[PDB]
Amino acid sequence: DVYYRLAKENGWRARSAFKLLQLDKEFQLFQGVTRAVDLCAAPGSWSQVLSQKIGGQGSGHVVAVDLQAMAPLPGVVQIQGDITQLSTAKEIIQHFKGCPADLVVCDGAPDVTGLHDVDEYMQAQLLLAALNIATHVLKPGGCFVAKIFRGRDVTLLYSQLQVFFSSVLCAKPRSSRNSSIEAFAVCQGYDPPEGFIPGPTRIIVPFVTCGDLSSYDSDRSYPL
Amino acid sequence: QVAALTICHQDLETLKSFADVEGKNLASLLLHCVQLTDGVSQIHYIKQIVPLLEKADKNGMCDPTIQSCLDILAGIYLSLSLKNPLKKVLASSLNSLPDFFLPEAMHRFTSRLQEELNTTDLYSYRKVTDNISSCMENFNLGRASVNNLLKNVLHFLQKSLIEILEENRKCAGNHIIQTQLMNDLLVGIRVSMMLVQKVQDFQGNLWKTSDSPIWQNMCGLLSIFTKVLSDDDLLQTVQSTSGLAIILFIKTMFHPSEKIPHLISSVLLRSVDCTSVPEWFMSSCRSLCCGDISQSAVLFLCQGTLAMLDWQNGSMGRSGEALLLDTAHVLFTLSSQIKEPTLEMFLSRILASWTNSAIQVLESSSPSLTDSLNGNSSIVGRLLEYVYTHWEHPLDALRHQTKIMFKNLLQMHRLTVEGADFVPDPFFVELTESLLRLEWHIKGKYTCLGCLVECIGVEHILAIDKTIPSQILEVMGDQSLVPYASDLLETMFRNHKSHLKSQTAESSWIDQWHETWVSPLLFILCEGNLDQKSYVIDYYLPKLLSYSPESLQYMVKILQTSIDAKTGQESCNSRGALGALMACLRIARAHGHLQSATDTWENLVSDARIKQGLIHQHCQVRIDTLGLLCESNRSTEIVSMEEMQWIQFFITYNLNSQSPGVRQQICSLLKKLFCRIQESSQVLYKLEQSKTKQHPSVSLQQYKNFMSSICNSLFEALFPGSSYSTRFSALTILGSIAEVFHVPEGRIYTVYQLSHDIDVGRFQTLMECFTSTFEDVKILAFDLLMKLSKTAVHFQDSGKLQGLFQAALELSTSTKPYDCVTASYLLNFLIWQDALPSSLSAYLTQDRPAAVVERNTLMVIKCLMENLEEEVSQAENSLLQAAAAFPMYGRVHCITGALQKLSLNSLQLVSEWRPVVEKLLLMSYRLSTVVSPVIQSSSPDVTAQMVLVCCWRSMKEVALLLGMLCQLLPGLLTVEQVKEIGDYFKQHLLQSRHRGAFELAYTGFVKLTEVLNRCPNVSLQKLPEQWLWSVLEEIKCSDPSSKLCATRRSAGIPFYIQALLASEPKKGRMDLLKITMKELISLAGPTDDIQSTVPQVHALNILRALFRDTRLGENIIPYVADGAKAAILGFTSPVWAVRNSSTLLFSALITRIFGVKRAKDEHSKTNRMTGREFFSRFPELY
RNA sequence: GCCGAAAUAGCUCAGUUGGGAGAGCGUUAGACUGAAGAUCUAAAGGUCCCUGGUUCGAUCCCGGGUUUCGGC
Ligand SMILES: Nc1ncnc2c1ncn2[C@@H]1O[C@H](CSCC[C@H](N)C(=O)O)[C@@H](O)[C@H]1O
Ligand SMILES: [Mg+2]
Ligand SMILES: [Mg+2]
Ligand SMILES: [Mg+2]
Ligand SMILES: [Mg+2]
Ligand SMILES: [Mg+2]
Ligand SMILES: [Mg+2]
Ligand SMILES: [Mg+2]
Ligand SMILES: [Zn+2]
Repeated sequence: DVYYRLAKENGWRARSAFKLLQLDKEFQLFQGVTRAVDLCAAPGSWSQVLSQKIGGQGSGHVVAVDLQAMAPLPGVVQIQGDITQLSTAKEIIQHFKGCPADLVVCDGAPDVTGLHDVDEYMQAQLLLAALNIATHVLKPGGCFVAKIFRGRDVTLLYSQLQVFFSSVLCAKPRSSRNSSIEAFAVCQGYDPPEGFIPGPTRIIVPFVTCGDLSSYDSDRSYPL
Repeated sequence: QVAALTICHQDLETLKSFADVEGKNLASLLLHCVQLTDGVSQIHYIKQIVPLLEKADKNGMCDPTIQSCLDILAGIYLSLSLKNPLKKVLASSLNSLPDFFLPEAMHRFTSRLQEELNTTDLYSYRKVTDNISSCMENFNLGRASVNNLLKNVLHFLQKSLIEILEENRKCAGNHIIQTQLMNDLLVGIRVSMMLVQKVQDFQGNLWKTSDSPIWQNMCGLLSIFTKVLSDDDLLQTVQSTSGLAIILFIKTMFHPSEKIPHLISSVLLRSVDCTSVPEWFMSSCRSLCCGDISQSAVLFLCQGTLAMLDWQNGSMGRSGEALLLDTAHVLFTLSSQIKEPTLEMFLSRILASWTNSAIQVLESSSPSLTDSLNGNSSIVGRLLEYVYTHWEHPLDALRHQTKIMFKNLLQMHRLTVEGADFVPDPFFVELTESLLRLEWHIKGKYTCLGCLVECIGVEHILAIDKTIPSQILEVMGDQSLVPYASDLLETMFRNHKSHLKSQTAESSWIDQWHETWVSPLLFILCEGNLDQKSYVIDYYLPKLLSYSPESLQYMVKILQTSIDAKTGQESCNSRGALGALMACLRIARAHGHLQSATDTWENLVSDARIKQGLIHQHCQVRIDTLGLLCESNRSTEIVSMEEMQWIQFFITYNLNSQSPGVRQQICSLLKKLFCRIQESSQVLYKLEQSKTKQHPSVSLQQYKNFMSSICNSLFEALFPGSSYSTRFSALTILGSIAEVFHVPEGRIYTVYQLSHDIDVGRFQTLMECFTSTFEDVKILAFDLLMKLSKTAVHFQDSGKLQGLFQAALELSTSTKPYDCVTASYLLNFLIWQDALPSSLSAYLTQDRPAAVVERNTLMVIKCLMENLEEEVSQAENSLLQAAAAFPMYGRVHCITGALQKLSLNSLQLVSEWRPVVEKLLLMSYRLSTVVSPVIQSSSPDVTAQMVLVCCWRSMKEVALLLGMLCQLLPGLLTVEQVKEIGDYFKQHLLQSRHRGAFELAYTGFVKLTEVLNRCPNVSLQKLPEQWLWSVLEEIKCSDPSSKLCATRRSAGIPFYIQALLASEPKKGRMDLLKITMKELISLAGPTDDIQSTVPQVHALNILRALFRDTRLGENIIPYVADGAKAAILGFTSPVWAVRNSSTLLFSALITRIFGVKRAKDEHSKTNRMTGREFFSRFPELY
C-alpha cells in the first residue's frame, strides 16, 4: 500500500490517521466539534488528527484513553486504562460535567486472530463499552465513529446502533486494507431514548447489552 | 574424488624381501601400485594382478612371494573403508583368482580376518563390523572365511554390542557421542541379521545342541536383542531392528518348526505359558514371557512377525493363518492406544505390511480364511475405517501408507471372490457409489477413485455418471487440487483407451475417446478462466499429449479452423483458439512429438500468428509462444534466423512483466534458448573443421550477431528511471548469459563472450545498479559483476576507485535508513576484487585468493570499527547529534555484511581475528547500552522520530551482528563470551516491555541457539535446557510487579521459549517440548489461589505461540486436546485476562486442528472434518 | 562400433553413509498498530527417467532400457 509510507513521511504517528481524514471529506465529522473523546488510541494518530483539526482553534479539548502509554501532545489529555473497567469509565466521564463532547471516536480492536467469529465477539464487547461511554458523555445529535469488523453477520450490530442514533452508516476508507474486513460505523445524530438515563429503556437497554428480547415476553395471550 | 591407497610400513620390507629390480613377480607390481597417488592406474594394475598369478600354474605349490603378495592384498583390503571404490575394485579383482591358488589364500585371509576379530578398541568396532559386512556381498574370498569363523564372529558381535550399550549408558549427556553409538548398534544388528540369513551353515539342525559354541553365542545375541528391544532411551530404529532380529532368531533357533507360528502368536497376545516354552527361550527371552512389555515392543514384534516369516506357499499352514488374524487383532488394539506421532507412522507401515502378507497368504489359502478376509469381513471393515480416518493425516508418510493399504484391500477382495461371473462386484459398486458422494475438495476421494478405476474399469464409473470428467476439470482451477485431479483423469483415460481397444477392434474407437477426453479439454483451453487455463496447461495437458501424441493432429485441426473463422468475422471460442494452439504446439515441440520440424512447422505457425502470440494480452499466451520458440526436445538443434528475429521482437516489449511468476518463466525460457545456442555452436564448429544447410560459418556469424544485439537490447533496458521488473529481467538474463557462455573456458572454441561486449560505460551502469532501492537488483548486479572476467581495475583508474571507497564510507554514516545497504554492497564489491586503496594497508601489521579477500575484509572492518568507536563515544556524550549526524547502525550493518561473505569456519589469521572480535563485542554492548533506555522509555532541528529510528535500527543491527558472530563455533569465541551473548539476549526479549526488542532479538537468539545445539562441547550444549528451566521457574512466581509486560501478546517470553525449543534436533528427540508442555498445561489449569492468575496468564500466552509455530508442527498434536480443555475452561474464569488469553489460544488451536483457510470467502466445507476423524485424533474431547 | 555423462516439486537447484525427500522462487491463507506490509507468519506441492533385482526396508547397492549428449 501507500499510506504506510505516508504515515512516516508526514507528521502522523501511524497509518490509521489517514483513515480518519478520509472519513471527514465524506461525512463532514468536524463541522462544529469543539470537545471530542478518543478511545483506544495506540500511538495517538487519531488524537493528533483531532488536535490539529479542533485544537487548532485553541479552545478544543481532547481526551484520549488507551490500554497502553502514549507520547503526550499539546492540547490532549491522556489516560491509561481499560475502558471495559468501570473505574476508567468513571474517570473519563469525570472530564465532562456540564459541557458534553460533540464527537466520540473509537479505533479499538482485539488482537485480531484471523478467524472472524472470535473477532466479532471481542469487537462486540469493545463496542458495547465504547457505546456506554458515548451515551454517558456526548451531547444529543452528536457523532460517534467506531471501528467494526464486517463479517458474515452484521445486522445485529446495525440494529443495536440504530436505536441510539438518527443515522448509522458503514464506510471503508481508502487507507483501510482491502483484504482486511475492518470497517467504520459512523453514527450521526445522537438521539437517546426519552426515558433513558445513563418504559422505553426496559426494552432498549436489554437489547443493546445483548440481543435480549425478554421484554416482549408475556404470561397471557397478546392483545389484538 | 577417491582416497589414495595406503599400506603398513613394516610390510614394506616384507614386500621388499620378495621384490625384484627386473620386475617379473607380482611383488614389483605391488611396489609400483603402493607408491602412487592417483587411484586410477592402481585399478588397472589391479586388473593385471590376475594374469600374473595365472602365468604360474605349473609349480604345484604356492610361491612364497605370491603368498606374501596375497597377504598384503588382504591386509590392504581389510584396511579399506567402504567409502573407497578401490575396495570394491580389488574385491572384484580377487573374485577372479585362479583355482590353483584358492586354498592358501583361504587359509591366510582367514588368519588375517581372525586376528582382525581380536581387536578391543571400542571405537574400532565399526570398522570390523563393516569388514564383516563386506565379506558377505559377492566376495567369494571372505564368504568362506566367515563361514569358517562363525564362532569367532558371533562372539565379536556379542561383545561389541554389549560394550557399545555400556558406553552409551555411560556417555549420557552428550548426544553426538550417543548418536554415533546408536549407529554402531544399528550396524551391528543389521550385520547379525545378514549373517543368520546368508550363511550356508544355519540350515538343518546340526548345531542346536546346547554344547555348540554357535548355539551359545546365538542365545547370547538373542538375549541382547530382547534387552535392547525393551529399552526405551534408544533410537526407535534400533528397537524396530531389534524386533526384526528377535523374530528372525526365534524362527531360526526353534527346533519344532511347526510350533513357531503358535508360540509367536502367544507372545503377541501376552498369553504365553511360562511352563511350556523351552528353557533356552526363558533364559534369553524372559521379558517376552512373564509379561510387562511396552506397546512399542509389541508393535515392533508384530512388524518383525510380518517381515521375517514365510507367508507364500502356505508353509506355516493353518497356524500361519491364525497368526495372521491374531496379528491383525493386536494391531487394531494398538491403533486406539498409540498416540505418539512416530509410533503412528510405524503403525501405518506395519498395517500396510499386514495387507501385503494377507495378499501372499490369500493366494493359496484355505476356504475358511476366504470368509474372514473378504471385503465384507470385520477385519476389512476395520481397515477401511482406518483408511477413511487417516487419508488426510498431516504426515505425508501416513497418507502414502493409507493409499497402499486401500489398493491392497481391493486386491484382497478380488482374490477372495475369484469365483466371479460378471465383472462389477457388489462390494466394488457400493464402494464406488459411497465414494462418489464425497465433495470434490476431499483429496482422498481422488486416490481411492483411481484405485477403484483400475479395479473395475472406468466404463462403469462413466455409466454411473458420464459428466464426471467435466466435474473433475471444473476443480482444476484450484491449485493444490490440480495434481490429484490430473492423476485421476490420467488413470481414467488410460483405462478407457485400454477398454476401447478391447473386443471392438477397429480404428474408429479413437473418435469416441476423443469426444470423451479431448473435446472438454479444448473447451476449457479456449474458454475457461485464466487460472483454469494455466493449471490445465501446466499439469494436465502434457500428460494427455504424452500418452496419445496422435491426438495432437486432432486438436490442431480443430483449433486452426476456429482461428480462420475468426478472420471471417473480423466469439470467445474463436478468441482463445490462438492461445490453445500455442500451448499445444509448445508441448508437442518440447516432447519431440510429430511437431519437430525446423522452425516449428512449414505452415502451422506463420509470422503474423507468432507475432500476435508473442505480444498477446494474456500472460499465458506470451509464455507459451516464447516456449514454443525457445525450448526444443533436441538440445543441440540449430536456432534459425526466423527464431532470432522473433526473439528480438519479443525482448523489445516483454521486459516489464508484472507477475513475478510470469517474469521468472520468461527468464527461464530465455536461459534455455541460450543453452541451445551454446550447445549447437559446438556442433557447428565441429562441422566447420571437418574439411541444404548454409555453411555453418554463416550460422556462427549469425549467432554472434544475435547475441551481440540481445546484449545491446538488455543494456538499453537499463535507462534511468527504469522499472523494477525491467531491471530485474535485464540483470537476470545478463547473468544467465554470463553463466551459460562461461562453459568452454577449459575448451578451445566459444561462440560468444559477454566480457568482450562490456565497455567502460556498461560497467559504470552495472555498478550503478547498486543504488537501486530493491535488494534483489543489488544482488543480481553483484553476481553479474563477479561473473565477469578482467573487471576489477581494468575498467577503473585508481583515483575513481578511491572516490568509490570514499563514497561507501560516506553512505555508511548517512541518516537515510537504507543507504547502509548500498554502502555494504559497494564495500563487498571493492573487497572481493582487490580494489581497495593502498592506505588501508596501514591498519594491519604484516597466492591463496581466500587469503587476500580475508586481508581486505580485515582492513575494511578495522577502518569501520575505528569510525564506530569514535561515533559511539560521542553518542555516549550526547545522543541527539548522534541521531542527527552519525547514526551508528550503518557501520554495524557494513561490518556484518562484510563478515557474512566469509567462511567463518576457515579463517587463517586468528592472531588478527581474536582482538578484533573482542573489540567488536565490547562496542556492541556499549552501543546497546547507549540506545536501549530510549527504546523502552519515551523520548529523552532533530525530531524524536529520527532518534527512535536510530535507536531501534541500532538494536536490530547489534542483534544481527551478535547472531553472526555466534557462528564462529566457540577458537575465536570463548565460552564466557557465548554465555555473555546469551545473557544479553535474555536481558532483552524479557525486559523490553515494548514491541522493539521482541522480534528484534528473536532472530539473533535463534541463530545462537541452533549453533549451541550443534556445538560438540558438552558445557555449551547444556545451556538451552538450563535457560529453559530458569525461565520456567521464573514464570511460576511471576509477581506482577516484575518487568514483564502483558501487552503485545506477551513480554517476549513466547519468543524466548520458541527459540529455546528450536534448538531441539529436527524430529530427533524433542524432550524439552515434553517438559515445557507438561509445565505450561499444569500452570494453565484452574487455580484456587487468586494470586495464581499471572502464572495462568503467561502460560496461555506462551501456549498460543507454541501451537502455531511451524517447527513444533506435528510434535505438538498429543497436547492439542489438553490445550483445548485449558482454553475452554479458561473461557469461564471470572478474570478478564484469562478469558482473553483463552480466546487467542483457542483461535490458534482451531487453525492448527482444521488447517489454513482454502478460499477467501465461502468456506463451504473446506475447513471442516468429520466427527470420526476429529474424535479419533482427539478421543478425550468427546 | 566401443567408452563415458546427465534425468529430483510449476520453475531454478541441493541431496556422506540403506531407516519420513531439502531449500529458494512462484502459488494459497492470515494480519488493528510501529520499525519501505518492498514486512511478517503457516500452509500447499515429489517418491527421485522407466523397469527388474538385493534387502526387513532403496533417491542411495546391482543389472537391463529410454531420451538427450560428449569422446575415439
Ligand atoms: N479494552 C481496551 N481498553 C482500551 N484500549 C484498548 C482495549 N482493547 C484494545 N485497545 C486498544 O486498541 C488499539 C488497537 S489499534 C489502535 C490504533 C490507534 N487508534 C491509531 O490511531 O493508530 C490499541 O491501542 C489497544 O491498546
Ligand atoms: Mg522497535
Ligand atoms: Mg542431484
Ligand atoms: Mg515461498
Ligand atoms: Mg506437505
Ligand atoms: Mg526378499
Ligand atoms: Mg525397488
Ligand atoms: Mg554419438
Ligand atoms: Zn512366569
